[PDB]
Amino acid sequence: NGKAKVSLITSDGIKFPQDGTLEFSDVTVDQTTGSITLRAIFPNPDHTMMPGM
Amino acid sequence: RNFKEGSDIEAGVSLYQIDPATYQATYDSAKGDLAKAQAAANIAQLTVNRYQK
Repeated sequence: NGKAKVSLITSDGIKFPQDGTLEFSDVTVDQTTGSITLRAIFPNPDHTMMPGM
Repeated sequence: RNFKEGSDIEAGVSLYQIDPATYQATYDSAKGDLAKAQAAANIAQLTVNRYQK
C-alpha cells in the first residue's frame, strides 16, 4: 500500500467525508510553477465533488 | 486509455485505442483489392505456368 491516502477540506471548510485515492505521480514541472501536480482520484457517490472546482 | 496515468510506459506501446470504424473498414478496402489484386496475378501465373508447359 504505497498508494497514499488523501483528504480534503471542502470549500465550506468542512473536510470531504471520506479520503480519496492518490492515483499516480506525474513527473511534470510547470515552468512558471515547480508544480509536482498529482492526481488522487476520489469517490463521489453524492456528486458533491462537482469537478473543476 | 491503455495505461495508468503517471505510470511508466514502454516504447511503441498502445496507449489510447482509437475508433477503428472507418479504418478497420478501410483496412478491409486494400484487403479485397489485395485479394483481388493477387487474384489477377493468380490467373496470370496460372497462365504462365501453362504456357511454360
